[PDB]
Amino acid sequence: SPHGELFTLVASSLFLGGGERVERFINLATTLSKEDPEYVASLANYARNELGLRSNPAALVAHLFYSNALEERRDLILATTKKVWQGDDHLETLAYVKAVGWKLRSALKKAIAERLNDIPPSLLLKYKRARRVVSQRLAIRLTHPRPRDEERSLLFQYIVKGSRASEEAKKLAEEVMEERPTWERIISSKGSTPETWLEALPHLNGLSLVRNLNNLFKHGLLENLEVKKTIEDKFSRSGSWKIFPFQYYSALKMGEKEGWPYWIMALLEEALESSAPETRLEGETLFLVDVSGSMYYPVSRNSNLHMAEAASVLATVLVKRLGGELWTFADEAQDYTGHTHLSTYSLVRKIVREGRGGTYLERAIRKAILDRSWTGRRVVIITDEQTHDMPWEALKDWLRSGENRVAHIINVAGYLPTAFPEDRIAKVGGWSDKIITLIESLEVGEEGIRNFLVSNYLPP
Amino acid sequence: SPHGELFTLVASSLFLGGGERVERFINLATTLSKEDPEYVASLANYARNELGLRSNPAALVAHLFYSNALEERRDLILATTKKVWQRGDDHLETLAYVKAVGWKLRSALKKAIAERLNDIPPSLLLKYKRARRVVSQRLAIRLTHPRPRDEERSLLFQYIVKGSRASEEAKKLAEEVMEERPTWERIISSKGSTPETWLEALPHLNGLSLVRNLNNLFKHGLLENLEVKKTIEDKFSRSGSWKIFPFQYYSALKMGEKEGWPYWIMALLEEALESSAPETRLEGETLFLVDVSGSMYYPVSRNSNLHMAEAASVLATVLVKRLGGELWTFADEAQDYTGHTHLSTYSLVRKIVREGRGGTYLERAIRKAILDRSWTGRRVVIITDEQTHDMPWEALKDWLRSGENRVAHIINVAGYLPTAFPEDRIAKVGGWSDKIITLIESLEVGEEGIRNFLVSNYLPP
RNA sequence: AGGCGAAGCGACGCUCCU
RNA sequence: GGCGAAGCGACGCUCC
Repeated sequence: SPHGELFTLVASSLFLGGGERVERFINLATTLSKEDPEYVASLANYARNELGLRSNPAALVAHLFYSNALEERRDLILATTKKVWQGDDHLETLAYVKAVGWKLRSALKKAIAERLNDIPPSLLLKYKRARRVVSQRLAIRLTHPRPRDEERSLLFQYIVKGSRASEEAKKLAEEVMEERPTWERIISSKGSTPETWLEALPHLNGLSLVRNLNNLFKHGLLENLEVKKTIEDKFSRSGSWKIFPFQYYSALKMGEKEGWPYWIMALLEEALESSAPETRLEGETLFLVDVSGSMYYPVSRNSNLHMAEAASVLATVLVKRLGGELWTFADEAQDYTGHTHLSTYSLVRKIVREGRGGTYLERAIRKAILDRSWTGRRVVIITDEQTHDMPWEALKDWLRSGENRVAHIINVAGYLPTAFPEDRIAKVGGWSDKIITLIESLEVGEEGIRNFLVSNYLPP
Repeated sequence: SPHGELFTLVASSLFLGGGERVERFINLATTLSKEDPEYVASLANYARNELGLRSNPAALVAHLFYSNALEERRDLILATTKKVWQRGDDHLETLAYVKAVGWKLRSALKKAIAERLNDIPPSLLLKYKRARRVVSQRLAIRLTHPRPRDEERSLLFQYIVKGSRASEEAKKLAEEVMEERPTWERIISSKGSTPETWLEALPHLNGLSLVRNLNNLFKHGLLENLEVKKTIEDKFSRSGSWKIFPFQYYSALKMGEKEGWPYWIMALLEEALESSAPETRLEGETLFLVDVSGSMYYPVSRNSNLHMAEAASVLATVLVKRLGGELWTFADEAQDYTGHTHLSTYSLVRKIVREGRGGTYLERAIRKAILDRSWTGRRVVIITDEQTHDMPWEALKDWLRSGENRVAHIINVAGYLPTAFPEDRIAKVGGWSDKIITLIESLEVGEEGIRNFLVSNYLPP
């Protein structure tokens, strides 16, 4: 099935970042743009906006620019171009076209010129990308965009001539990068001193302020009453943020380490309590979540958040939202459905206190599903286990023992692809902030994925 | 002056609890009940109230009833009678004193003892039966011959005098009133230790009782309920409203952080460490050289994990945050926290725990904070547990001599120094009391001339 | 000459249509 | 009869 093969080929870069993979990419992309360009458009939209990928969606757009679907379905190409170019995504399209050696199409030239002349200047300079070989300057030298107005022409002159450009272009570049500034630009221009941070507090919103609270406390701003009131009124709307629970627990762990005042700790506690990840999975769910000490592995250098804490808070908020049973397994399958009376932060702190050790998946399956004859339909397992000869066959027997029983195993180490269910077991095969939607689109299966994709992720 | 001797003898049992001191008590009490029993009344008016005691109050009343002020100044002896007999079991206290001193029980003493016995509320009477002790309510009832004007009074009297051998109606009466209008302990004993009994004890848990029963609440998972969360928050918002002492907030908060209570109650306890300020008449520029020495780190009570220097440091911290001035913490280094005032008070005392503990070097602290820097203030409060030295405060005395109205207000927690006039301008409390601030306020005027302060300030009923 | 399409190195020129 | 006092539910005694 070419559809599922293309899906699993493109999707993996959400957690993965000539050549056999490249050759398969070219052949499958060209063939499925010739036959089913609607599928490729929906797939590019999905891989751009939900899974999270930048190079591959615009690469598929460039492939769609190189077939009969350019003439027949030009509006579809506009749709996928809009849904992919979320900026410097045009830079990615030129980078792809140059690296893989295809000629610069005239229609591609006009599309790139329209993007260049319509992109807001702030994104054009913040993503100027002079150091890159495929730069904005190279894009101008290759496509020759038409300056619709004088100020755009002055930006183009600045790109093409560097500091050796006209002084008017240099001053224009200096102003529009020092106007309408974010908190980062104000901080860089005015220095790192308490008053500048006080002025930047209104501009600190969301994940930015969540990560800047450490500096706010380092400068003693958390002890001021007005900052307290602002942060409290802001935490009132903290619930509606596009922030993942792992960021919340990372900020709370940083505050614990640095000794924050307890009001901000309680605020972030109740914020972590309501970080519900959206899903269409419905019914009683049993989460055999990896909370093992080995499954702990730091997310990044700066983030003190440790991998199993992220996995556990994800599964814990999931079990709180959908009911079911949150069995934490490291060596023993600890059942926490009787501890659901606790708050979410208290639950995850109890998990980080009481969950660690080795990795024994099969014993957890037998304890929570087989021996107890679990009555549910869905078993969401998030794990980093390596490839095994005979991976999950007790689970296969369990799903064979009844009707409409499915499994979604996540291999956060990338040891499996985004593979459509074989023996009623779908595999995510990596760790992403949007693993849940990967489970959601994997549950359907390879037979009906095309219809689901065209119905759900069709670009406008 | 006999008046000051009377005061320093009376006021010491906040921290200190025949006999040579007992004999001095008898002689001084008799002499000043004959001469100036108004001083006795004014002193015993607040001797139990502020510098709380139990044995010394009603002792001056027994002496007053054994003097001619019983005849001339009957309202005066009634005033101290009322002020010393606050609780319901202090009539056994006056019986115990009258017996120990060996006096014969006069008729007017019989009438006053009957006033404190018969007119007492029944619940206090049975809660303070004290049948274990030798001088029990049974002995008092046998000695007094109380007059039951109503039937139920005679039922309680028979119940005490006969134990379980009394009439069944008296035993039944003892059983109902002990099971009506009950305290949290009685509700818990009657209904058992189940979560429901603690939920229903929560409304009756107000003030110190709730603050000390929070840990038992959490033992049953009470802190995880949202409604219990809200109720505990509402009652905690008035933690400073009641005169809960600072060491109680910090002792509850230490167990709270140790047991991992939900952070809503933890933040409220840490902000309650912004203790309701120890009410002080001392005003103006102040410099609190508080002990944070490790030896001064001995817990106020055995159950409370909080150590004594926690109470002392929180007292000094709220005092400096209310009255201004300079907070110098000394164990080894003289830390001036007046630059770290911007931290929350819990942050203040927590960094006091971090930077405190160790030895005791008072001389270097007073040199750095007072003399060398020429502290412009007039009040230097040193809560300390330091032992007696050959020359404990002479730099301080020289500092007082260097200016006008310059005074010292040492407070030694050991209880080894008297409530005394500032000699060479150094007033000493000489005991760890939960109301040390009012003792040092009374010491500001000073024991030798303290009589005018007493008569002007403390009015007896 | 204008629009369209494409080839290559600022949009000129070239093919088709007008 | 009321008060005071002494001794042990209060009588009795002093004074009124």
